[PDB]
Amino acid sequence: EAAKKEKVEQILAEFQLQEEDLKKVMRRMQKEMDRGLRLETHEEASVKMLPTYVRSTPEGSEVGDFLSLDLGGTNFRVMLVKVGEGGQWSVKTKHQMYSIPEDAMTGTAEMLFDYISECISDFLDKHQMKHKKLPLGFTFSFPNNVVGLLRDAIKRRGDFEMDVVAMVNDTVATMISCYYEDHQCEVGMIVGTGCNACYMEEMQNVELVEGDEGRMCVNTEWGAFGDSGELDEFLLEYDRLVDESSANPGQQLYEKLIGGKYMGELVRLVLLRLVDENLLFHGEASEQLRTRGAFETRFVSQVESDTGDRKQIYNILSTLGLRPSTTDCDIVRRACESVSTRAAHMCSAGLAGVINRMRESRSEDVMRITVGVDGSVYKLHPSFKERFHASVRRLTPSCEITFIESEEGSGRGAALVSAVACKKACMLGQLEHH
Ligand SMILES: CS(=O)(=O)c1ccc([C@@H](CC2CCCC2)C(=O)Nc2nccs2)cc1
Ligand SMILES: OC[C@H]1O[C@H](O)[C@H](O)[C@@H](O)[C@@H]1O
Repeated sequence: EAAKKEKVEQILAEFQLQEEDLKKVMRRMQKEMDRGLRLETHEEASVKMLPTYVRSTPEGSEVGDFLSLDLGGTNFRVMLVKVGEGGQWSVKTKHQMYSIPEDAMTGTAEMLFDYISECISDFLDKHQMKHKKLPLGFTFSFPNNVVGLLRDAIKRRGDFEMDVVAMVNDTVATMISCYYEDHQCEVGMIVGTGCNACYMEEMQNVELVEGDEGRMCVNTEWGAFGDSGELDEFLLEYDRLVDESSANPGQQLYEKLIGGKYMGELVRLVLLRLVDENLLFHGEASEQLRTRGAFETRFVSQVESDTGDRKQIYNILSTLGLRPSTTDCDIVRRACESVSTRAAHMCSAGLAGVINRMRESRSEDVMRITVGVDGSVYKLHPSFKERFHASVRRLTPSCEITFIESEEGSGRGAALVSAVACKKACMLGQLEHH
């Protein structure tokens, strides 16, 4: 009836966050960023603000030739990159795509990397680059760590040497690949399974490094924001439950509000509360619905994609052992919207904090800035992006923000990620042959 509808909305309204609540979160983010950057508070800081050593200017001159290896869904690409400084860097690329033959043995990671190493060997032969002992970086283009696996497989072969360099953080790969397309890109963010951001900070503010001139990318690791109690007043019963059953209770609390790792589980616990109150599924949950992890984050995106006929919603609930009414389906859609909208708003406060801080750190007036973004939630969820953009903009009055997602293009954005990875390894003295 009408009382039931009202009660559902009363429960779902606990998820709402007011502009004033988001301004609070935003200022507290700014305060935690300041703490992670300072030598005296770095150890107690929740938000670690890791120096990435990626500078706004070119470094590692010595590295002018390198390999980039792009791992896709089913294929991989080996690319030879040559940087010329005879300008704004002159880049030649030569490449080859490889598919796995059906007869190849790829049952283990070791087996797959044996195959990959063999293709690298062939490629190095075709281009006469074997004796050069080039550095190599990884990139990913998906629809045990790879650096270690490749290093081990190349050693097993014993016919060539390479320096396989450390990867940059995914937020940093995102910033660099987007920077390739738009030089005003100075923020990288990921809203996927996890959530994090990086940005270009003034060297003088990065106390953990030597030097007061220029800018360096800083990896906030902001998923741990709240870990000193900063978010406690916003935590709901569902958040406390998610935290309790997690691998790390008490930690990554900000990430637990936003990330795809937990978003479906939040909705599951909301649905169980509405069931316990006799407001949903005639007050009976299935065995599947009472199972941790059963409501997948992808179901949240799918529910919110429903055209209005509730057919997609029904089919999800059916597979979870339920026989929903039309009202049940609509309540489930509202529960999803509630959880996902909160994730967008919490995320928006963090990015607003970063952006407003940069404007303050630099200001000559209206700050015009490009933010590069990737991740499954940001890209696949039907309305997260729109809600997130609207909220960030409300919180950043004196800024003009352009959001961008990198495209594959000819693979030159990925080449720049690998150039930076290899030149960073050079500068840090990590190359055993360069
Ligand atoms: C204009 S340019 O000359 O082509 C040019 C090429 C690369 C850089 C930077 C990387 C950019 C991507 C995002 C931040 C700036 C760089 O090599 N930083 C490094 N830091 C450590 C090793 S390499 C700057 C200018
Ligand atoms: O994948 C997005 C993010 O997830 C987690 O927060 C990781 O700690 C961080 O390093 C990563 O950038």
